[PDB]
Amino acid sequence: VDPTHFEKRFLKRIRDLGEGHFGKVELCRYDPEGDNTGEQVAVKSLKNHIADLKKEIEILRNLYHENIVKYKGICTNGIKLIMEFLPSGSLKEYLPKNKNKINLKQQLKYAVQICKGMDYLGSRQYVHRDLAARNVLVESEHQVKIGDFGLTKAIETDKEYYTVKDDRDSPVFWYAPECLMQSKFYIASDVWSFGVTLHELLTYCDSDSSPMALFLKMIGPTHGQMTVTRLVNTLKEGKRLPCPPNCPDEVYQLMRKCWEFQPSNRTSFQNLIEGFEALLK
Ligand SMILES: COc1cc(F)c(-c2nc3c(NCC4CCNCC4)c(Cl)cnc3[nH]2)cc1OC
Repeated sequence: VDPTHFEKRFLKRIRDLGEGHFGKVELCRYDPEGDNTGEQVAVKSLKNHIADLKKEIEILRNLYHENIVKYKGICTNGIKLIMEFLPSGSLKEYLPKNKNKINLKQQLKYAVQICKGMDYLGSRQYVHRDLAARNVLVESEHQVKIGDFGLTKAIETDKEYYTVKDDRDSPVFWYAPECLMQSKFYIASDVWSFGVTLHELLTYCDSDSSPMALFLKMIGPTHGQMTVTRLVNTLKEGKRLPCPPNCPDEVYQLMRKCWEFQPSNRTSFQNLIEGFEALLK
């Protein structure tokens, strides 16, 4: 009797949820009774990268936080990661359709929840490396959870960063300068990405206001292989994403502390929580 062991014969595919770094996530129904009363689960499998999937399963299995998507089990030399299903999807799907319901106060409550989940990850000595609104799952109108731990790496004890080797598919427009220049990942690099995720959240993930769309306006969209170097050059000059429309300056200042060039000059997740909470009450 293993509640974390899912039999393949009972896992019925419903549809695709997402595709990414050599993996795919699908909506399935675990139906051991065969009457469609079974629980719906998000199933991550591979499209050799079994080693990365296995490390991701080991990371998520030992993470327990209300703002972190829940591990449910595995389906087994192939393996599948079984997670809880959040029907609202991510901030990217949810925010454009719920602008009327999600006011400034609620956006700040989501930012606090994202910081809490991230601070918990950082206390376990992990760097997420893919913090974006597309990876923030919606449990309800009052709660969000960090999903997709596909790029998550451990920082060694008595070390401040993780050195990245495979960087071909890096979300460069969400990355801190030390990540773009030296392929070094600090907890402070996740703080930088949080500032960008906060920007998306305040713009309700509008495609025309996206960090990529906005940065490509600043540096040019026709530079190809020279994009990253032009982006690094722009950041070095002190240029950042502009204040979102209807965003109060006090929220903008918190965001800009995420974007200090030097990692050691950046705000912490705990300072962000304090800052947002002072604005809330
Ligand atoms: C309306 O469009 C969607 C609705 C949805 F409900 C979902 C969804 N995705 C997951 C999911 N993982 C998937 C990844 C996706 C991209 N970011 C990181 C999560 C997990 Cl673990 C648990 N429930 C989930 N629900 C996705 C959707 O389109 C992206």
